[PDB]
Amino acid sequence: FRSSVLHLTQDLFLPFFSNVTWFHANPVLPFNDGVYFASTEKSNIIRGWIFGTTLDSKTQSLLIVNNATNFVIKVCEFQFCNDPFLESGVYSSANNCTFEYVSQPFKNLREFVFKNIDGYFKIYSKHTSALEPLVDLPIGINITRFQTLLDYYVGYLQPRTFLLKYNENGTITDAVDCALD
Amino acid sequence: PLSETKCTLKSFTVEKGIYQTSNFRVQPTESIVRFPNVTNLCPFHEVFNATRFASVYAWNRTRISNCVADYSVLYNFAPFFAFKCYGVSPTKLNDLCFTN
Amino acid sequence: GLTGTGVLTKSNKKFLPFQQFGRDIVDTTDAVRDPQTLEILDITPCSFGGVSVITPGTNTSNQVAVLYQGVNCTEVSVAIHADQLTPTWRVYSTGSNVFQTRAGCLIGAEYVNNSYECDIPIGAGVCASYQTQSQSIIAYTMSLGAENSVAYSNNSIAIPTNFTISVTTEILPVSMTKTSVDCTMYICGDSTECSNLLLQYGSFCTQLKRALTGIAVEQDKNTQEVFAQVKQIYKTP
Amino acid sequence: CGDSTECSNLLLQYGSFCTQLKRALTGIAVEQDKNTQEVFAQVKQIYKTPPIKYFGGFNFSQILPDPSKPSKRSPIEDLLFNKVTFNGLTVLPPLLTDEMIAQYTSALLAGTITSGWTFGAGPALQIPFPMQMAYRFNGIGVTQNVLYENQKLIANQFNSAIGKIQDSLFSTPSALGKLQDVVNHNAQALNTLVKQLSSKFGAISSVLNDILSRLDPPEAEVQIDRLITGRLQSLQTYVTQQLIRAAEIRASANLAATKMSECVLGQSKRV
Amino acid sequence: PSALGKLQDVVNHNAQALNTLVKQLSSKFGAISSVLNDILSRLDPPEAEVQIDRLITGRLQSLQTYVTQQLIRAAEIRASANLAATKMSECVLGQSKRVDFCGKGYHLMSFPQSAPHGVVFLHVTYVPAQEKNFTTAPAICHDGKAHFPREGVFVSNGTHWFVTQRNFYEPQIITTDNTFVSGNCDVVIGIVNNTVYDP
Amino acid sequence: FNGLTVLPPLLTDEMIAQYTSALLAGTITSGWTFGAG
Repeated sequence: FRSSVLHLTQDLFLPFFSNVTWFHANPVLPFNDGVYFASTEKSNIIRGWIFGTTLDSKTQSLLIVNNATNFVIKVCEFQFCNDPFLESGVYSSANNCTFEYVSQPFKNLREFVFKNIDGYFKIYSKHTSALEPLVDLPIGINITRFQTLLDYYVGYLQPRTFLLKYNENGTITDAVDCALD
Repeated sequence: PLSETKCTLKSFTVEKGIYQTSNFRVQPTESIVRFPNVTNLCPFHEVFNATRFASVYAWNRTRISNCVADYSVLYNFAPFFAFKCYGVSPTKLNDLCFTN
Repeated sequence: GLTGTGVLTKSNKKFLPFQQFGRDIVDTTDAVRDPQTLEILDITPCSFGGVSVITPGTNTSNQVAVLYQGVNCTEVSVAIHADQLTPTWRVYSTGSNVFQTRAGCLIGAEYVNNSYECDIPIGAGVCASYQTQSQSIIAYTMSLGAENSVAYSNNSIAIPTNFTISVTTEILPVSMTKTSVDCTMYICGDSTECSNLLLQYGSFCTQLKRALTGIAVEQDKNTQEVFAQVKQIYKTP
Repeated sequence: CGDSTECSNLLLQYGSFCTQLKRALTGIAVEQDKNTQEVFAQVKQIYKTPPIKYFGGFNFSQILPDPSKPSKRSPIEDLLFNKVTFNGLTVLPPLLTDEMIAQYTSALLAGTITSGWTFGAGPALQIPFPMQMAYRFNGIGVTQNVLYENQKLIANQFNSAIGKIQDSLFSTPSALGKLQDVVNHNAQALNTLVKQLSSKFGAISSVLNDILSRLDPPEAEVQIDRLITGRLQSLQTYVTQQLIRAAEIRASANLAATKMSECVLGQSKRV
Repeated sequence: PSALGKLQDVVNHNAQALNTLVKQLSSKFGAISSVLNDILSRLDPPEAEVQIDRLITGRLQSLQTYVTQQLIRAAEIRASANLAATKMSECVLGQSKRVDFCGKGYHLMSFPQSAPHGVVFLHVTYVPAQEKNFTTAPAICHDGKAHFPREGVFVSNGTHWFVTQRNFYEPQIITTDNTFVSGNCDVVIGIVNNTVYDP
Repeated sequence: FNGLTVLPPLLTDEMIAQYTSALLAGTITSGWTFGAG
């Protein structure tokens, strides 16, 4: 919470004017140090994401379900038959489920940023700009790939340097990259 | 302060003027600790307030994680328990942090 | 986990629902959040500064004065009443002579409304002296001189009738001493094992010797360019 | 070290570098006051202007102090004043306030407009301003009758040239950058010195309040030594830079003191 | 006795610098001993190279600091010597017209004197005194023409008019040899009427 | 000491006194002519 100052930050950000991939409304997507996600489809049917390394109920995987009433998180070795679809409609079996969590309940954009560093899992979100932290997970799983279930975009993060600007109220207003010009 | 000036100048005589000797600082009075508060959650008395206490031949293991270990729930109940420990002290255990 | 010391007061900062503490441009903590009440509190460093002693001379008297630089005497009184001050000596405490200046608080002298010539500079246009008032130490505002009004008119002029001869002096330094260093006897000193370790650091001794030689050579030309301006020696009749 | 007793005992073995630093700073502080003393205190009498202000047509209202405003300064001085804007660091106030400097400047102006050059080499005399300018006209090779013939034109030209200075100094904010550069250079060094505290020199942490109160084993002497050396080097560099800038400050002060004596108290023939 | 403190301060600084440099030898910089002759002749194990390296670095730093201070003082002394050499050439070998350069007042002559690590100058000046008030006038008119003074200023004691120099009071009779004609009597502001003598 | 040596100056005090006496003699006997020829 800086106040009217310019801070130089070096972390994993999305480079400006980069190559993004556009889809419609399902293969395995690699997870390279975070994946950017965005969707602006009204009455979105795609609700949920899958994280894991083998995704065949042999290693502790991650699964989250989102709706308009709450947001639950279930981390276990969920067994998938051929493909997820959206209730036992996404998995078939479960074994060694010792960890479970739950979050607080509460054109339009819907952005998400995932990150797994130092044995932590945090997610940012914002609805219509800067993204605020939503919930942190102390789980220490080894995420390697990325998979969604149902007009979304996929982007990767890179260790670039940025210059952030804070106003009097303490909110980010503008930012300047350090490359491409 | 005249003796302090004489020690700073290392002499018994001193001419007229102004001399800096040392600095002054206001010392603290008391200490304050601000930690998390009443908003906590730890179910631990469930393995004490029961009837079938896991018969010896069929003992059951129960992992307890995501809790704030408070060894004061046994005193609210009957104090007939015995706090016998091996390798660990009951005094240096209250300020530790375990995982499982 | 955040440890420190200071004074905690209420501020008007409006933090965000996910902020814990605050930092300034020089990256120092100046605001925190209470995990129990969730209020905005600011941290300020406690009072500190230097101490100066004003003395008129050990051959005249043994009375001095204490000056606390950059502090208000309202806090000094509290720090003297309760044993919270670092200097354990409190001799100038039972006195009704306390004055507040723009450079701090002065204890051990009285302020007068008369102006004189500055004798011992204190600061902010305030000087002190030792007058007979029962001799004591007084503080006053320094004066710049005497006011003179020139009678300016449209047809007035002043012409002097006499004169005088004056002689003034002036002292200016010319040169200084000359020194040389070996860098070998000073560092190790009659030691062979230590001398083998100094050879790895390079040629710093050469640079030092060259600088000293240059200074020693310049000290001679300084006098040469001042006292050798003439070529012949003249004698008086 | 900072509010620490174990770290303070390790510093006593490095010698008396603090004494040298304090002596250098005290010398610089005394020199900064003597520079102003040798420039603005060249006179002993305080001369005042007469109540009536008529000097044959020369208007000095823009350089004389204005008694209406509380700050006893001239409009040009007000414009110049309006256009120019921890953990062991203390700033010492100057000896002479701004009001004393303004009084010295007003006394110099009064002695110049009422006597000219007589108050600098003896007692101050009285002489009208046109007869004073007639004698300065002879100092360059021009006869005195030219002034007695074109007094009105010369006064109009002088009043226009004085008025143009306000417009020249009001529309250009970068005209006084020389004085702002000194303030910027003095402010950047303290910020760099206070930022150097948040760095590590081969230790496990950079901040001072992270290891000076949490290190359990007493084998952290070699770790504290690195920070001690790194924080002593920064102070040495800062003192060296201050001593280097003090020489340029002294040279500028001497040049200003020479100009004040050779251009204000007389008429110079140097090109 | 404190009139020559400028020459004593340099000697005091040069004496204090060497004393500090020689006192720095009795300090330890993270070693087991401070004095040099305590470990350089008693260290049995040969694994004490760092103990000597610490002292070597600590003494090299002090040497560099001393050299830097001497370099700064040398430049200060050079500036002072240049000023002294300029004054010796301008005030002694001639009469200067620079204000407040060769004394306070109208300079006449100077005398140099030798001093230890310095030089003393004796400046002779001229200071007027005992001034009086008079009535002045820019010029005078005799036959409809303006007469300006060649050298001096027109003064009056109350009844008669005289001309004298601005540095000494010496009244003289206004004649045609002391004034020159330039212009008429209608352009000068504040002019007076008087008579001009013509031999 | 421990490697500290003070070097004597080149010109003695008697030579400086002779220079000063020559300057005084040239000033009292010639004035300003001895510096320009």
